[PDB]
Amino acid sequence: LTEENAKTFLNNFNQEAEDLSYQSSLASWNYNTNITEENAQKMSEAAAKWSAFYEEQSKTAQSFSLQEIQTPIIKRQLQALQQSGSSALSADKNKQLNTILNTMSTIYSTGKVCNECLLLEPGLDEIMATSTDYNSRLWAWEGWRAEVGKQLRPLYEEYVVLKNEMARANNYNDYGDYWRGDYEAEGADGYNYNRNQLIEDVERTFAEIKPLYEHLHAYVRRKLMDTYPSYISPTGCLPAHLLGDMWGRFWTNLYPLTVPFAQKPNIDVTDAMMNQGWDAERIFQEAEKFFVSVGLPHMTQGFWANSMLTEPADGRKVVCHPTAWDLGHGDFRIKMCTKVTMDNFLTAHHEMGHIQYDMAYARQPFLLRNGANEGFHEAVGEIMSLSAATPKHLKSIGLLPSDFQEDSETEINFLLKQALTIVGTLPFTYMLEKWRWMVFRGEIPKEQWMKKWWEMKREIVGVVEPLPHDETYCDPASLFHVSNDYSFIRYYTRTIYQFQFQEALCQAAKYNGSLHKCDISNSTEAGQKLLKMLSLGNSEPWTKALENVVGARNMDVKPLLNYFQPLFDWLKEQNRNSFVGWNTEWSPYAD
Amino acid sequence: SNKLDSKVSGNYNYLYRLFRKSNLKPFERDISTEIYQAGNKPCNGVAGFNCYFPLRSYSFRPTYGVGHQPYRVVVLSFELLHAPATVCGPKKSTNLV
Ligand SMILES: *[C@@H]1O[C@H](CO)[C@@H](O)[C@H](O)[C@H]1NC(C)=O
Ligand SMILES: *[C@@H]1O[C@H](CO)[C@@H](O)[C@H](O)[C@H]1NC(C)=O
Ligand SMILES: [Zn+2]
Repeated sequence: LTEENAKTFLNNFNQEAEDLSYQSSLASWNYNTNITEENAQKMSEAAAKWSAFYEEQSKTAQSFSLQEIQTPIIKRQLQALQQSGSSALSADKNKQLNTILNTMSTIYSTGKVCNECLLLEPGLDEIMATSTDYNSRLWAWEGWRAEVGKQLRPLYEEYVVLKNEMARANNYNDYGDYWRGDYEAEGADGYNYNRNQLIEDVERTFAEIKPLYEHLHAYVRRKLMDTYPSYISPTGCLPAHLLGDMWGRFWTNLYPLTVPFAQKPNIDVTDAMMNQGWDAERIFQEAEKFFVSVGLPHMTQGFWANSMLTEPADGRKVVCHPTAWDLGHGDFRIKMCTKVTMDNFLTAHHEMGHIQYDMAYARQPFLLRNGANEGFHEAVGEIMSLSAATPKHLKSIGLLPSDFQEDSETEINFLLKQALTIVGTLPFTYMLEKWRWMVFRGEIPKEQWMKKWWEMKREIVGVVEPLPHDETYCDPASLFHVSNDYSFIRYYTRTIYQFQFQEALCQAAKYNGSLHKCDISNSTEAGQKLLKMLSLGNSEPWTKALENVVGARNMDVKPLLNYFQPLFDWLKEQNRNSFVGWNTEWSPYAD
Repeated sequence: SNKLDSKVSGNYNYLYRLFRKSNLKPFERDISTEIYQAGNKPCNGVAGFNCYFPLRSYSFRPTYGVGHQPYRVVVLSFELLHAPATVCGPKKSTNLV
């Protein structure tokens, strides 16, 4: 019986992965720290063999079966072994696909928007924050999508049909089913999940949050009329050029124009740390004591001596990208473009938070070298990042004095920009989910692909374009996550997973106060439950990964209203002097 | 002692063994080159699929963790056979008045 010989090939593939794949991660560790012209060559020589040796085990993967496995430990250990990919077809059309993705990337990297001619640099978001005139910014707005929408239209959907051909070879419906059907669960009678039920599973999650959203969408109609009176409909929709972002997923730049009380803005950390002397080397030491005082194990000693935390000032070419590196087997390393700012402080617990999840599957082999699925990897990195803005930790660290008492409205301010960063982003991202869940199937015809993405934008989001365009536009393809090989549903799945993780954040440390002001520290008995859910990893299915957390095995976004329980009862007496509803015929360009 | 016996170019000279079908009783050795037998299969004599030859090697790196480090293990063993004892330990202190 070859059940233990099939087990033998698993750790035989890892021993040729602790020296082949671990140096290829170490070579990629070397490159984004040190950019030379010969460092990319052994990067490309290792990363190609990283795929090709994984293609070498894909030739012998289809010699064995999948239903001859009884025990559940190898049931998920072997499904990642037989993942072939798109290797069954020849080089007639797969080799042409990468020649489409490079010319779609050169126009997005070396793109110029001018007749004031600037790159896709952070300055792209700089005119959207400070400048308020439309006539100096109209040519930068329409000429933005005049050089992208006509360009990337006849090259995008030839990239999708190639994965829709290979989806049924992997027993998937489409390429969205490679993104949405990755939550497999097999086992007993209550363990079996089939793929096509997440479409209904995502509908009623926002049905309980839509009364929160229209309570917040009528919140912003009162004061932006004082800055643009002749553009915005009174009791309806909104134009497309006043969103704080070119797609309206970053509602952070507009926050000085949507602040609750102008008498006191939010508290930053750049004024008082210049006095006590706590530079960039200091709070990361208190960030490690924030990670080990909650029951989680200590950091390695090589994390203190062999790591590069601070920007090297030796003429070094650094990418300045905050990214967590999973090397594995105790080679726990980090790089971050470190300064003292608040946006760096919220992500200070993000990529550093990933290493405490990388030690959760440090016992786990190379085939399962991620979280329990693709969704819980980014959620636990952010479960401590949204709690890093807790004000009771900021008073106790010694930045504000003790006589500064926090009012009832002091919590309301930063939870609004918290609502505009994720909760305001869900009506933009959830329609983008049913964008690709219906254009990939084919119920909507060839030459009506422009208006249906806009029809989803007038009805659900309430955003109308102010200039008339033709059908050949690809404004939903204007994101480089959407255009290239990236999953965007992991951005929305990151929300609704850590929305329920903040529920188990309450009963672990025996919390009773307001849930948005949570601080898990000053408690060591919380950690005896935190080592229960992270020890299972990807070896157990995702239907068991929710049971040890909360006790319920269903999607519930009722803890989101428990996360903002002082914000809902406050919002009722604000915007009741308006009529709720939607008008899907208003347009600004009706000349 | 990873500070002294390793370099960045690859210290894979120390080899090891992961598995075999039988169970070695202690106090013997084997440098036998034996073929894996999964079932209804003959012996070919060369490597390939389902001919998993157990010549392996570790992945010694100087930065390779703090718990996944090389531990030079010396297991020192003491034997008696109801004989007059030869190996004596460290004796008592010697003083004279
Ligand atoms: C980058 O170069 C510097 C100077 O040569 C060196 O100290 C550092 O270790 C290099 N980075 C890596 C990851 O080896
Ligand atoms: C945790 O303990 C520290 C030190 O005793 C104290 O400064 C801090 O206020 C405590 N936190 C809470 C929430 O009581
Ligand atoms: Zn994230």
